[PDB]
Amino acid sequence: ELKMGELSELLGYALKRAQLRVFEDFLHCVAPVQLTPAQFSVLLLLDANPGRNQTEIATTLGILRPNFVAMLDALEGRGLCVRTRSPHILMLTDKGRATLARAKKLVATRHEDRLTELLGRDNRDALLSMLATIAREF
Amino acid sequence: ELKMGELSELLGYALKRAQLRVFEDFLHCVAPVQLTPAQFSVLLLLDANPGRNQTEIATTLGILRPNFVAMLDALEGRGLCVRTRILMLTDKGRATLARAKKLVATRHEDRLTELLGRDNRDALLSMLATIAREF
Ligand SMILES: CC(C)(COP(=O)(O)OP(=O)(O)OC[C@H]1O[C@@H](n2cnc3c(N)ncnc32)[C@H](O)[C@@H]1OP(=O)(O)O)[C@@H](O)C(=O)NCCC(=O)NCCSC(=O)/C=C/c1ccc(O)cc1
Ligand SMILES: CC(C)(COP(=O)(O)OP(=O)(O)OC[C@H]1O[C@@H](n2cnc3c(N)ncnc32)[C@H](O)[C@@H]1OP(=O)(O)O)[C@@H](O)C(=O)NCCC(=O)NCCSC(=O)/C=C/c1ccc(O)cc1
Repeated sequence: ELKMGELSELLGYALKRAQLRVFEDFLHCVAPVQLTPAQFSVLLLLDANPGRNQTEIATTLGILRPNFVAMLDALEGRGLCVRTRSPHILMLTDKGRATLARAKKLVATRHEDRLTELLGRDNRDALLSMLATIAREF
Repeated sequence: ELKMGELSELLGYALKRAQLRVFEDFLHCVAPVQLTPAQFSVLLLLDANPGRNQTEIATTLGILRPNFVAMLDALEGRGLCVRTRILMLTDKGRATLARAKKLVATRHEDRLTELLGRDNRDALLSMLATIAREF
């Protein structure tokens, strides 16, 4: 299937392929603490925004209800966060906080730094901006 | 949640959010012919590379084998392609592909390009291709 036709001129294709490659690298770099990007993002949102419910987290990360529930089942079964009553709030446990701190360090040092070096600082920044604009306005 | 911490400065996160929004718009625009992005891309590669096999289509698209087998069962069951002793587009496949390509270019990709600069769009395309190729 060597000829790409219009695929190699379509932004969505290139976006998807880049997204896939970055995920695969994330997974390898963060493997010592066994997080997917979404797992990492959730823990990271929980630690930065305590006392939020399961809906605020899922909606902020564009994850659908039954998908979010399944992912909470995994995180909670691993002892990384807890579901706990609202006067359905979510809290990191100590184990959560510890795996998160380690993950942040692997992500920055091992994964993000290499992507920035590949791209260069100006490109990286213009890329991040254009991506943010697609997400926000497209 | 509202504080985004490091998420808002991480490349992969922005990449994923951008990808999601683009896929969602694609689905909306190509909806008269009922194709996901990967379905379109499989039909397109088959059309452009007649006589190549399952495994080469899948590996060029970065699709694993059992996922690929499942997507061919759907495409074959819709009468869009046939497994024959290799993969072949049917006439109905070629007709839906042609229609799709138009909807993609006119309603979807054109709008994306207009949002960004024409120049910013070309540079985005090229940076994404670099990530896919080299990272
Ligand atoms: C490509 C696959 C084989 C099919 O994707 P799809 O055509 O969008 O099909 P679906 O989204 O309907 O279903 C995929 C699976 O996710 C499942 N799924 C559904 N929602 C749920 C749920 N809420 N909970 C859990 N499971 C669920 C779904 O049921 C299904 O599993 P299964 O039913 O067991 O076969 C996909 O599953 C996959 O393996 N992706 C990983 C690799 C990959 O994406 N490679 C790139 C392919 S090429 C490409 O994306 C092109 C993009 C493009 C973009 C823009 C353009 O202009 C041009 C091109
Ligand atoms: C976020 C979910 C809920 C969980 O993803 P995951 O943590 O990677 O976990 P899994 O890969 O183990 O997927 C769990 C289930 O989804 C299935 N799935 C799902 N897409 C498929 C498929 N294309 N084919 C085949 N099976 C599938 C998958 O097989 C499985 O189903 P099941 O076996 O029945 O429990 C995901 O499934 C989902 O619902 N939607 C994708 C929407 C979404 O990505 N929103 C953004 C979340 S935030 C984010 O991604 C951040 C990235 C980031 C990047 C870099 C950074 O530095 C920082 C952050």
